[PDB]
Amino acid sequence: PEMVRGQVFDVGPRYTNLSYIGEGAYGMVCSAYDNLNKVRVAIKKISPFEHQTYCQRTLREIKILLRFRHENIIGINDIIRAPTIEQMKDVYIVQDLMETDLYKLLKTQHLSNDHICYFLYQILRGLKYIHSANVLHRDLKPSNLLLNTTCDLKICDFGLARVADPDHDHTGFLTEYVATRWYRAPEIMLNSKGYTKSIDIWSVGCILAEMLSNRPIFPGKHYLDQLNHILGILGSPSQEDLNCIINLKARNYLLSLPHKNKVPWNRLFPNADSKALDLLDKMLTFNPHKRIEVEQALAHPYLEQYYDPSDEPIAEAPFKFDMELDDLPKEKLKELIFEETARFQPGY
Ligand SMILES: Nc1ncnc2c1ncn2[C@@H]1O[C@H](COP(=O)(O)OP(=O)(O)OP(=O)(O)O)[C@@H](O)[C@H]1O
Ligand SMILES: [Mg+2]
Ligand SMILES: [Mg+2]
Repeated sequence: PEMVRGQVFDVGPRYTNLSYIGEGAYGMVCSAYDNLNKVRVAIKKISPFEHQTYCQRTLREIKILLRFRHENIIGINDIIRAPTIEQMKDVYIVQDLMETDLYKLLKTQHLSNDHICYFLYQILRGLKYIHSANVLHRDLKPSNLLLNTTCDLKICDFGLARVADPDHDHTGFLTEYVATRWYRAPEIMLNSKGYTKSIDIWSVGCILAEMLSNRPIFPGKHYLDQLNHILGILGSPSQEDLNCIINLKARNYLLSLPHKNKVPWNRLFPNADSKALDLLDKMLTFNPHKRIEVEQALAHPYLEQYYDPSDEPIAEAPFKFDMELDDLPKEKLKELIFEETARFQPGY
């Protein structure tokens, strides 16, 4: 069985002449040649079975990617694992090979206004499909946007995704959270569990800001510093926005801060297109109820060259309830993984 820089990477016979691409907390990524389809592919080795949290993440991502089918969301082409639950220790997920991700591209390339427009259009086209299936991604960020050599963009990484549950979104002040700090909406820090669609629109607004300047807009170093960063640019929230925060601890914290005025986006991004800044402002709205939703953003004048709602499809089959994964022991989650991957086994 083939090896790759340290650990075994066992995907023959079909996938051959492999090459290292990257690591994880509990897997690794290589490219490989696909002998049936005669193309190179990406293969992610996942070893999650020792750890309940990992099993959850892996199950969630497999179940979601297998039921989604959209041009701007990464598909699973194949899944390689042992034929029995006893012998299954690792799972390999085969996907289209993407040239790069938006994080890597932005460390070295300036994007033209045309590219920023086209990438934003594709991110919102894919997000329309995701929200239409009642799913929230929760971890949108440049490293989770894959790009190929012709600038097709696919959203990936649904490890933290959840079914939307707006009725149960409210929580206390400074409650712990999982997703990537620089792209987290202000309400996550204040009074939200991140169970509504508006948290993904905030992360897209942070990604747009980062495409315009090649630097994260709110690069907080930690938890309430992230909010300081936000308020330093957006200004103090209005009375109407604070009246929407009933939790006294979060309300009082905001009232304790010195007043700050808005820094105009054109002061921050003097080369940006004025239409892009108008859309940025609407995605980076403090009040999640006033923040633009995905279909409104697709309709914004900035995207008028690409906008066509008949070519912006929605899901056939929404998730009604969350995967009951809290919750399940490792052993049950391994069995659901084995079951969800069965369709890829020889014969069948
Ligand atoms: N389909 C793919 N094609 C090419 N590279 C990929 C693909 N999926 C991931 N990668 C890359 O392989 C390396 C490690 O993968 P990465 O862990 O970032 O993927 P992910 O879906 O974001 O999962 P994770 O939850 O581990 O971040 C990174 O450099 C990443 O950009
Ligand atoms: Mg990722
Ligand atoms: Mg088309």
